[PDB]
Amino acid sequence: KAKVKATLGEFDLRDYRNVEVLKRFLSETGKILPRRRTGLSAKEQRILAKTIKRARILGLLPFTEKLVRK
Amino acid sequence: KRQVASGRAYIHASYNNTIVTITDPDGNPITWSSGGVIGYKGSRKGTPYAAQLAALDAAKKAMAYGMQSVDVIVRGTGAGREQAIRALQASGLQVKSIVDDTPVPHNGCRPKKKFR
Amino acid sequence: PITKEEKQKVIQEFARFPGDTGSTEVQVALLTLRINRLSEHLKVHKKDHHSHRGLLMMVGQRRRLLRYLQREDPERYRALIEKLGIR
Amino acid sequence: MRRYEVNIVLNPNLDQSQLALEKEIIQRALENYGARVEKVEELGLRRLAYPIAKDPQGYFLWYQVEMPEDRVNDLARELRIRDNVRRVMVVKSQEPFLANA
RNA sequence: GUGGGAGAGGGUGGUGGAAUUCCCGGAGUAGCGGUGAAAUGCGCAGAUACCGGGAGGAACGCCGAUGGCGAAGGCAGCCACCUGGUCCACCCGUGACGCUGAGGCGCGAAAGCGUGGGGAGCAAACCGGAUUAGAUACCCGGGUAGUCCACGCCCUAAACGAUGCGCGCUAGGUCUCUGGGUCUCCUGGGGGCCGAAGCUAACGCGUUAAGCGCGCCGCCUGGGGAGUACGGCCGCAAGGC
Ligand SMILES: [Mg+2]
Ligand SMILES: [Mg+2]
Ligand SMILES: [Mg+2]
Ligand SMILES: [Mg+2]
Ligand SMILES: [Mg+2]
Ligand SMILES: [Mg+2]
Ligand SMILES: [Mg+2]
Ligand SMILES: [Mg+2]
Ligand SMILES: [Mg+2]
Ligand SMILES: [Mg+2]
Ligand SMILES: [Mg+2]
Ligand SMILES: [Mg+2]
Ligand SMILES: [Mg+2]
Ligand SMILES: [Mg+2]
Ligand SMILES: [Mg+2]
Ligand SMILES: [Mg+2]
Ligand SMILES: [Mg+2]
Ligand SMILES: [Mg+2]
Ligand SMILES: [Mg+2]
Ligand SMILES: [Mg+2]
Ligand SMILES: [Mg+2]
Ligand SMILES: [Mg+2]
Ligand SMILES: [Mg+2]
Ligand SMILES: [Mg+2]
Ligand SMILES: [Mg+2]
Ligand SMILES: [Mg+2]
Ligand SMILES: [Mg+2]
Ligand SMILES: [Mg+2]
Ligand SMILES: [Mg+2]
Ligand SMILES: [Mg+2]
Ligand SMILES: [Mg+2]
Ligand SMILES: [Mg+2]
Ligand SMILES: [Mg+2]
Ligand SMILES: [Mg+2]
Ligand SMILES: [Mg+2]
Ligand SMILES: [Mg+2]
Ligand SMILES: [Mg+2]
Repeated sequence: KAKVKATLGEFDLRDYRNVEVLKRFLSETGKILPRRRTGLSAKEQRILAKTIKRARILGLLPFTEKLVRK
Repeated sequence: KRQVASGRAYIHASYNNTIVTITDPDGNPITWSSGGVIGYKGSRKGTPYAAQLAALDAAKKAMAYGMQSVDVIVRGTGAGREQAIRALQASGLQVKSIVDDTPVPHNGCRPKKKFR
Repeated sequence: PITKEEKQKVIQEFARFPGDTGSTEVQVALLTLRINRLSEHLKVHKKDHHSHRGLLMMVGQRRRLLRYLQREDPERYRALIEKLGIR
Repeated sequence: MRRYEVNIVLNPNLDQSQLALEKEIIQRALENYGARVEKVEELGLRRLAYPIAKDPQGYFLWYQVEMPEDRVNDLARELRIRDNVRRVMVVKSQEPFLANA
């Protein structure tokens, strides 16, 4: 499988308002993807987590979703 | 007496029992069934045979009000959670979609000693 | 907090000469200012215990240098203490 | 004075009489708290990720200011007063950290 | 000093969603729950399951780690204010100002105590149901103190790296966090794994020493009796040194 950072551009990791890119880092559910799937580094994932939680409080990124399978 | 012909179905699967509710697109229920509704009484309620029969009893009850198209909602892990779904596709009800909405908390309440 | 503007104001007042950043008078001045920034932060927030530890080390370090100033040149010690109102 | 970013989401059902009033009330509160505004970005009608106040959307406002630091939480308390005002999030400004540069 | 840096470090206020419980309403019949099987329990005054609305308290899913911070205890939503520690680049300033540390003073999970609150979930004691030769238990249904908050006591622990602190010296390899750099790498400071010399009774340790040395504090001298008795200090008590 491809990874997120691999298939992307030059983006702002601290911008909580850009949802179109922050949508790519969420799974089917509202969960934050592990590092093995984002292709980020240690310092990068720590910022991504905090900026995703910000976008959640602004009603932009969902806390949880519903899996359509099984 | 309702003529709904479309709606949702909620499968509440536990280790001790599996129970089915059939509703309309708004969330209000029409009929339902469970492992105790059919003859099974004890631990036989949380068995896949029970989950299957419980599903098909509710499915025929929904035929009375005329259900044809059905959406599926599943909550909980337990024996027969899949036997209920497999029973639901071949129940005659055309199954529209199948969603797992099992509620998981963000670690808010302290569980009983059993779950730790 | 303590911005670099207020910082330079202290060094230039207590410098033994222009360009002096590390005199014993300069360090004790700098230390005392952080003492007073903390003593007013600990008047309120009396339950902030971990910050109470850093304060004890500064007082130790502040008295560490005065006990050194005493031994070498007691005049500048008195001129320093009288200027900061200590002890 | 430090630099901050203001995020305000309010009820996306207002006409122009109530929208201009809510916003000029926002401008009134920034004057009393001394927030020199540097620039503004207005998105408005945006699809929310979950129901907020039974409403599926929100009207978004963004201000960038430079104000005294001590009066921040007082300002946050001043904006949640209005009924139409729903979400108030204030963040200290930060540098645009780049990834995959 | 100057200029940068990372962080569940601390304190104060504020704030977000999931979930449990409870109330209101809509809708809807005959059971739910729970176990190795069951039964007390709850359900026709209508539960469980479903939808909507409301309230309250406590805890922070994913990120999340063999990870980070802190002197130890210990510290996870998010925002802001106050704030501590520490590390790197410059080679700028002072000129031995250092290390340890008997007392003293301050901190100190949980449990317990006081006054006043708060009380959703969990839960000693206890009320029941089972199991059993018996059940004063593991398993099940209920449930008070308490857990949470504010203020003041209590001073114990497997408080664990069962390794006191500081410094110097003594092959490397590899994984990692974070800085700087002429950025296959080099160079610091932490956090892991192998292992030279060497030590150790052996297991094992090995630039994070348990090696080689030096300084200072603490403490040990057979088991039971016994962390008991007496005395003293402390404590409201329980009890601690
Ligand atoms: Mg059963
Ligand atoms: Mg409001
Ligand atoms: Mg913190
Ligand atoms: Mg804190
Ligand atoms: Mg009701
Ligand atoms: Mg009865
Ligand atoms: Mg009854
Ligand atoms: Mg009755
Ligand atoms: Mg209540
Ligand atoms: Mg985890
Ligand atoms: Mg550490
Ligand atoms: Mg700091
Ligand atoms: Mg020099
Ligand atoms: Mg000289
Ligand atoms: Mg010392
Ligand atoms: Mg001592
Ligand atoms: Mg204590
Ligand atoms: Mg306690
Ligand atoms: Mg109490
Ligand atoms: Mg209970
Ligand atoms: Mg119990
Ligand atoms: Mg008996
Ligand atoms: Mg030794
Ligand atoms: Mg680099
Ligand atoms: Mg290292
Ligand atoms: Mg050998
Ligand atoms: Mg030995
Ligand atoms: Mg080893
Ligand atoms: Mg050594
Ligand atoms: Mg002894
Ligand atoms: Mg002897
Ligand atoms: Mg003896
Ligand atoms: Mg004892
Ligand atoms: Mg005696
Ligand atoms: Mg005694
Ligand atoms: Mg007494
Ligand atoms: Mg005792």
